[PDB]
Amino acid sequence: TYKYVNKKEQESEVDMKSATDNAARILMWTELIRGLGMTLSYLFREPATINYPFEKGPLSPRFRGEHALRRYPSGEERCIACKLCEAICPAQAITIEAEPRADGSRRTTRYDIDMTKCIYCGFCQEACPVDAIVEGPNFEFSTETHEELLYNKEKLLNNGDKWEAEIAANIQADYLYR
Amino acid sequence: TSVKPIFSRDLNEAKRRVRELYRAWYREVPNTVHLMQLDITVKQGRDKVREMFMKNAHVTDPRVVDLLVIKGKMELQETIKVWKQRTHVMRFFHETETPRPKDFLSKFYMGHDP
Amino acid sequence: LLKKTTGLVGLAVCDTPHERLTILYTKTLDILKHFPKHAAYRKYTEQITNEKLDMVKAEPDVKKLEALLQGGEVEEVILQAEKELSLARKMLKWKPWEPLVEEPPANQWKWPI
Amino acid sequence: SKVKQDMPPPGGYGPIDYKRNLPRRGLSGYSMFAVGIGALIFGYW
Amino acid sequence: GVQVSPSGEKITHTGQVYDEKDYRRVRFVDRQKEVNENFAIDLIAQQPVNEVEHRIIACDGGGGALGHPKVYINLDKETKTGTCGYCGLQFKQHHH
Amino acid sequence: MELVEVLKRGVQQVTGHGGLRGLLRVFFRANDIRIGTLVGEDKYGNKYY
Amino acid sequence: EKLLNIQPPPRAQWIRVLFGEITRILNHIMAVTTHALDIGAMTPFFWMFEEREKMFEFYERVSGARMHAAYIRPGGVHQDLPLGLLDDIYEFSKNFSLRIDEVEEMLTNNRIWRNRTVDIGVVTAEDALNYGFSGVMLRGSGIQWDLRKTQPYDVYDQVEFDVPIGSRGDCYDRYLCRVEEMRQSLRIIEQCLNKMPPGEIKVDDA
Amino acid sequence: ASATRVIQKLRNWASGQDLQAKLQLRYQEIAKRTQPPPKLPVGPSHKLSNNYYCTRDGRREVVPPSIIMSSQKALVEKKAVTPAPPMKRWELSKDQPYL
Amino acid sequence: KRPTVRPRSDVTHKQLSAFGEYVAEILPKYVQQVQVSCLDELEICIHPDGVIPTLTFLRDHTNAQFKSLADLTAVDVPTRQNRFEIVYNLLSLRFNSRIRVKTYADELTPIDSIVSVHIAANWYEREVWDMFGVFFFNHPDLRRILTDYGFEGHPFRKDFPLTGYVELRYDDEVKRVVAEPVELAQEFRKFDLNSPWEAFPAYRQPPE
Ligand code: SF4
Ligand code: SF4
Ligand SMILES: [Zn+2]
Repeated sequence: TYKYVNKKEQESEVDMKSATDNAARILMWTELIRGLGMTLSYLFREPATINYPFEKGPLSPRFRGEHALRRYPSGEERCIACKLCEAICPAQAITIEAEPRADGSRRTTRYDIDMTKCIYCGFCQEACPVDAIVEGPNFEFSTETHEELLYNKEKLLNNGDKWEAEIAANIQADYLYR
Repeated sequence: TSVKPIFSRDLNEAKRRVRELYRAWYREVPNTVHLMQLDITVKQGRDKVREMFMKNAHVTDPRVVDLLVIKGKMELQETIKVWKQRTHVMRFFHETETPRPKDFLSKFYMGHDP
Repeated sequence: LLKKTTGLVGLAVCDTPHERLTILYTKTLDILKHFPKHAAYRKYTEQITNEKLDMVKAEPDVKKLEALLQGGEVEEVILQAEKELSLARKMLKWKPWEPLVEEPPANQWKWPI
Repeated sequence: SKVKQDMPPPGGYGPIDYKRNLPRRGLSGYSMFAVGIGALIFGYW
Repeated sequence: GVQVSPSGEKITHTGQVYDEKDYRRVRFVDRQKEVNENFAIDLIAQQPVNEVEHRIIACDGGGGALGHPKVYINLDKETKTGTCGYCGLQFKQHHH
Repeated sequence: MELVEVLKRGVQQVTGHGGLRGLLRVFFRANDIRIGTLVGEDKYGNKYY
Repeated sequence: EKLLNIQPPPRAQWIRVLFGEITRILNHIMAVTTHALDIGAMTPFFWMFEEREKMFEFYERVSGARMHAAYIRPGGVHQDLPLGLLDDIYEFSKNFSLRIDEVEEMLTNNRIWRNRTVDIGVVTAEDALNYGFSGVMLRGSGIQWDLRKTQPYDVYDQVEFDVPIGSRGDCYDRYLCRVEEMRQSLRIIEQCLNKMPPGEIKVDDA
Repeated sequence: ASATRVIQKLRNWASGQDLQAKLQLRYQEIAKRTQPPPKLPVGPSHKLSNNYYCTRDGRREVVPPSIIMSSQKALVEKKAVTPAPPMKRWELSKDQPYL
Repeated sequence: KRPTVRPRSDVTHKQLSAFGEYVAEILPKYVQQVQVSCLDELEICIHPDGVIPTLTFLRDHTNAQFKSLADLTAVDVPTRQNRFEIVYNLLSLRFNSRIRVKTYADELTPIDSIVSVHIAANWYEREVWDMFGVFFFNHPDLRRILTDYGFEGHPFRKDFPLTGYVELRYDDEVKRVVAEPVELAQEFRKFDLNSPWEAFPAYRQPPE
């Protein structure tokens, strides 16, 4: 079905009262006055402005922020150097090198994420089979040089150690959906 | 070995179109140097135009010559109507790019690229 | 009555839609008689034009004529008829009833490679 | 356990207005012309 | 644990450290080379060996779906504990 | 009326930040003088309302 | 999905239609308000961008990204809706038509806006068809065409809505068409909220 | 929502609309930020029998396109046809045909 | 019936097959192949000489009325003699249908432009020329539309590298934005994501 947005049906003819109403509308600027009144109502409303940085906009546990590498509760790294995140990364922002550790464990020797190349899509955290790489909810990590956004394994493990109290709670609140 | 022509039946009128395009470039070079504030002289611009034509001078296929003329006319129009900027015009000179030497000893000292 | 507007921008109302469709269809048939007898385009266009001319001669009312034609507004039908006439002229010039001009290469339409 | 999912309430959601709703306000043209003419006459006097 | 080079630079858990004559320490001049202090190899060495009764144990890292994929470790060798290939936890069969 | 109630809320917002010094501190740091329930305070000294 | 010969589950299709209509509201908000900003009025831009912020909150709550969700995927959607999202969508949509009425009061009957938009950029229907226009341009020129009605996809054949059609082919008619199809998108949003079915999220094909 | 009745009446008169019924600021009607855990349902293929993949392999039912005529394979009174029946005219809306 | 498989209607396939026969017998001079996909889409593969008559017939015929060109594009398959497959997707609002018309070209045989048939073909053919190097005869103004000014090469070709040959940077000695031969700090790592096992037996090509 369809409807007309501007087509008028029949005519209203001509009347002295209607002509006087249109004359008053043209001369006394009635629609302009009611536009003024609308802006006046908005003036006397309450603004929708939060007091940043003391107030923050609401988010969800699903929010994709700064990357981090998590651990098991024992303290062992969750990552097993399987390169699924590297394979699924649409921007090729992940570089992984690996070798057996001194105890024979399958661990990374290089895990780099170019955050200037990353598109913050969460494909790494949804392809990780052991929940090692995550996008924790940090978003206020802007730097002053281009280099500081080239994360390596030490930076990502430090982020995982810093944000574990929040990332674990978000994964607890979210993991039944995924 | 028999193909459909684009514009030229053989090489003669293809070379005629090449000469017309070279004439248009030769006339347009001083206007470009005056309009875009170019450091180069009029002699250098015409030398560059001649260098580009002589770079393409080795072809003997009329269709390829016609397509080269079409491309040259497109670039000529991009220079006539000021769509190429000073950077786009000066990209023909490669003045910031050091040239790779053509001798075996220098290529041996530089790296593994032949 | 008379249609106030066609509902489309730039499409003026035709005061006499029946005779305009009649003359367009007759001119189309007259130029279709110049086509070769074995031309499939001639046969199909004659079928379409004859059916539309038959219903435009049968129905004198514009609304029921539009319902029979199923081509939107009768002004759209007139526009389609004159475009068909121009296409008939162009196709007579082009002569596409001739055999295939050139075979494609063997793997031109082979997908996947 | 029971399947828990994001679903509408069993009674459905309430009606959502979507039509254009202008208040159709203001006084008549005769009344405002009369007010203006009366202001003119009083000011002239 | 974090060890220092003869240059004084911290050695990472991958064993990476720049040499004394390596020019790339100038990126750490007037800045810091940050090294993750908690070494996962030492942390997983600190875990006690889980003493189970069955010949085959199942490990998922704990937390169920929050852990690693569930694998089965065969504790037949009495001279060596069975290590989970994902989480690094060690298990030993109790034969008493 | 309600204007006097708004003025009561305003004077309690003014005299609800400790003293004049506390009011000036919160007004020139946060640009806000709203009174909220103290949810907590972290180990670094941030107060949460 | 057409290349794969697979179909998403009905709950996924309903979610996709609901978020398509939310996205249509977002895009028409941007179009109308930034058009009005280019004309010279910015207060509808500010109001409707607060509304855009609320819809971005919906996007972040379903996907974790406010704009580039990567949520709708071949086979359905990435995740199920979190609990309470449908209630919050209802709470947003039950108040939104007033905001549209606010912008319409600000602009539609304004003689300045009518002078700026009426008989500007008039496109005839035949010219629009030949130039290959689609969507708002054709319907502003008066062509009764909408892909959701003619070649429907997902559950657009199950929802019910009207198609705004212009009659003069100008900026004013296109603006009216965009506002009216914002209202129709709100209508479809109400239908999707009432008729959201239970079930899975991706196609059951690993 | 903290506006006085005088300011509320002023805003409602100035806008022409009852603004207090539909506020653009969310106060309490929204969902709680903490929710009970869900339990998502499983799809139709989550069954332990009569669920062979060859019977639901839609991806492998794709066939190469059927050649209606070919210049090499075929080596080549009926009515004229259309790609489809002509599109039915849209009915005017019974809800609100005109603005 | 099956919840994971797309439903299939045979009426659209029958109608498109009938219309393909119709167009093929109307224009035997140019039509080389007519096919209907299992996705119910009609494709007509024609000789490059018949682009103008075929497009004009499809736009202006009473039973076709494909008055809207959906898009015009090219596909580079560099294993045939005519590597560029030019594709026209067209929409008929009168009959609520879509058709696809294909033709072929190589680097040195231009095809006729259809700007005189559809005006959108102007920018579409500009894009095709800019991205593939397929010249178009009788174009009103053919030039680049998406590449940079003075860009050499047609980047949507298969043999053109993904990163290109030049990159821009601001040089302070000349105070300009200059073009250099491309050097990457990290090379694009190509992946061999092809299973060595056949996935679709219906598309098994016979051995050579
Ligand atoms: S969020 Fe996406 S782009 Fe970023 S590292 Fe993960 S997979 Fe790569
Ligand atoms: S997907 Fe996870 S386990 Fe695999 S390499 Fe990446 S972070 Fe490590
Ligand atoms: Zn384990």
